[PDB]
Amino acid sequence: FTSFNDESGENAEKLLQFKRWFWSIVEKMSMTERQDLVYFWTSSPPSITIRPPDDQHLPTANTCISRLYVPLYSSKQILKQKLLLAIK
Repeated sequence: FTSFNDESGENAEKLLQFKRWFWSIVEKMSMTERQDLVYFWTSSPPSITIRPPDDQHLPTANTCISRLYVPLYSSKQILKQKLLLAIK
């Protein structure tokens, strides 16, 4: 039920690819990682804004509205790394 807001400036094939990468990573998360993710995103134990690409910046959240911000990373590996690093 999560909606995406495209604020990335990037092309549709890149956006679609990134969306696939993201859900793939979330699918493979452990129960502890998923709990850490939901807490990070929502502050409880709907949407994602995809920002322009920046491989040195971590994902952040506006928890008041349950909005995760994630830069459109250049690889699946970088996405996984920075998402796991952000939520822990």
